[PDB]
Amino acid sequence: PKQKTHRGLAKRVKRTGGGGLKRGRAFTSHRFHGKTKKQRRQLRKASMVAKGDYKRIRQQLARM
Amino acid sequence: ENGNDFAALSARNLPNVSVVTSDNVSVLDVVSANKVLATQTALTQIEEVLA
Amino acid sequence: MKLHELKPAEGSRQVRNRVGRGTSSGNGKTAGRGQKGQKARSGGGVRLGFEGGQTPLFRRLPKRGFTNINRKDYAVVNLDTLNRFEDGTEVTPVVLKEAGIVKNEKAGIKVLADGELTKKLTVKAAKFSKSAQEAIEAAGGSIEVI
RNA sequence: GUGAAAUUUUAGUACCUGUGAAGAUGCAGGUUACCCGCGACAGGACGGAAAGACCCCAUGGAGCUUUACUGUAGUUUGAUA
RNA sequence: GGUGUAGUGGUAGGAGAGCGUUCUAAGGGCGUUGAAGGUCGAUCGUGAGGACGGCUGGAGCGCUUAGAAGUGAGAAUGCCG
RNA sequence: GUAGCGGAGAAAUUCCAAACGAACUUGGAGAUAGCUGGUUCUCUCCGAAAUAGCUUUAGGGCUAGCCUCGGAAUUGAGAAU
RNA sequence: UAUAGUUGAAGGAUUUGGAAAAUUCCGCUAAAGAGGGUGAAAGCCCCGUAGACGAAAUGCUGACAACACCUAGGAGGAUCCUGAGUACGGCGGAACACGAGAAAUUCCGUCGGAAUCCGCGGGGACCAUCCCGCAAGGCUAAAUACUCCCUAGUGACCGAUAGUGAACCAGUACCGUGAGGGAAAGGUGAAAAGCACCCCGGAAGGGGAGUGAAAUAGAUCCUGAAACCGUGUGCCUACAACAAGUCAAAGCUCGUUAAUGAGUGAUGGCGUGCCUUUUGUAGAAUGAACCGGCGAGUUACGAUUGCAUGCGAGGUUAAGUCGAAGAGACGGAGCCGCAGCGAAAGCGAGUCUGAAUAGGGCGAAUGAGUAUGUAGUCGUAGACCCGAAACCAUGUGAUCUAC
Repeated sequence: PKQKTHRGLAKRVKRTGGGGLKRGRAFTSHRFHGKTKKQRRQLRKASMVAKGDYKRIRQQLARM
Repeated sequence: ENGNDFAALSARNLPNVSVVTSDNVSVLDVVSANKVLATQTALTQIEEVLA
Repeated sequence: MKLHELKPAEGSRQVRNRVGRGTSSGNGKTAGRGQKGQKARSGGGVRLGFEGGQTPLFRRLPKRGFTNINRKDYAVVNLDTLNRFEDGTEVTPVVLKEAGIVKNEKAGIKVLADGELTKKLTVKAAKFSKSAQEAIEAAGGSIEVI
């Protein structure tokens, strides 16, 4: 049959123009009294997926 | 060529001879034979479909 | 070519590897699998993306956004592609098709200015960026959203 | 006269003191010993028979208990036909 | 092709290149003046392996090039004899 | 006559066709087993690990570290004094 | 048209054999050189094949005839009709890819319960407006699924431990109260010509003589491997502690694919099997009595990388139609690539964040793809093979034992 994509990954990630994967950040929904303003200012910028994670993740997102 | 049926009948049964019409030549027919004996009419008809 | 002297092209066919056929081949006796463990069993292994029991990377990250149901995507053609027409032609979505430049015009054509035109076209399309229309009109033509 | 069995890597299959997966017929150094059998005894072959029943594990089972969780047959109480 | 210099222990495992079995196609062959199979020999190649000769045997079988695989056995307290 | 989510028990977890903490037969069924056993031809080149971190994790796994094959790249980035 | 049938071309000698279809000469035939048989391998010997011909009877399928049924316009808009315990709503369940969810639509149980063309339902809670339909009555060919069976065939499918469990009198013998479980076992020769007669012996069996190309092809019958059991001989062996060989070597006995020959060997040095699992094994850790046969990374569909070929800012068709189960043309729905950024509205070689033209993120700046073949890895499928204790759902047992 066909391969099924991981529907939980696809709701969380997107594919950039040179093949990468933009991602959101953690520690960004919850107790902000436990973290500094500089931390929460700098946890507002997106990032990318690392090479260890991508090697193990590649096949689940092949089609979207 | 075409409904040249007397010729195809006469050429059957000879153990060195194969008979094909000009709308039904394959790659495997031409490679296996040593020569091709084609009539003038059939030659133009092949030139019409290979274009 | 004769049917008793066939030869494929070099590098085009390779043979095959058969495991479990003696020691000297390199892959007898466990056939490349190492010693014991879950990965040495027939049908052994863990599912894709599994990580032991640590929280998997997809599950620490938050979800994001929504899909719009009236989304419009267009079928860009820039400015070099309008150089393969004669000086004065009235390029249009049916003359773009039937040259194969655009097949599958999603929600209509949109012209983009990247980067250089020298013709006398009169372009008919659904959308124009500010610089596409501009450079089209410098070279000396006209636009019409339609 | 008739006629099995469990067992079995191949065997021309000694003793002492050592060595060694730390208790050797088979390895070292010695000591003893012509070749082939019969009737008897059980010290060794970690002798045979039974992939330890003792102990721990498998995010194994199964039977049992209850003020462990989540359900339910049965019994009861109200509304409505 | 010559000549120099350097190298060539190996378990898990990666990479390369080959030997042999059965069947398909095309080509060129052998066979009751004896095919396959079996048995013996003091033969050849770096290895898997290849020939030639005797005896047995009685009807089928090699070689070249390409293709396809139920394609190689010493072990599972394996299964049948 | 009483039948397996069952029967029968002067009560022993006792009996229900030489086996009963839940009979026998067929099917789901090639149940599942992070465990144990086995896995069949040849030569040439290279050649590990037995560690860190996280883990209902500790004889399993994942990412890094350590092996092998193919490419790219400015160098004079590597090593030993 | 199905179910019996008819007719159907063309060869002799020679060599080797028991026997030719083989060999060598010289001929003929083909709308027939597909296949099977015959004392070995046949276009021309036999059965057939290509082509031509045929049905008393019964059954099927067409066509055209009869017979049976069914089917008309224009206008009006006074009034009447158009499927009721129904649509629908509350409560409880289920079906829709949709797990109560913001839950439209379709069903079942229970209770409540419309309107009538100035009407009624739907467009995914709900309302207004616009648009598309007219429930609560019935039937209907084809295009799609399957093969116990009959005819005609086909296979880079098996060839007697294979292929059906079963090539043979097989669901048999055998096992169980029963439901149920379930095998082993093919081959003389061209032709039985299958050994008349004699001799030893109760017979079995054997030796002659005969058959036959061959009997060491004699019915336990083609070939006839190994384990295992014997008989005969060249060389060694009764003072010797041996994982059984290997290297050195006198004597004796032979004489080969002819070369730095072959068998045996007193005596001397050295030397703790094979496999598995282990930090580590001769292991007193694990497996194997021996010999033979069988017995384990495969395929389908997807995803990715390397190699190879054709086209190249492009590449390529799917289902389907004609065609020999084929090649070999039609078919452009569709798929990938050619532009990105942003949650989105959107903007575009740029865009998002931001008051910012600042800075920063991701992109551009000549920067190659696509179809197919082949090999390496992965996913879904039993997915390299063998191995539980158990769980569930139909059925069969009180001829033993308990009451």
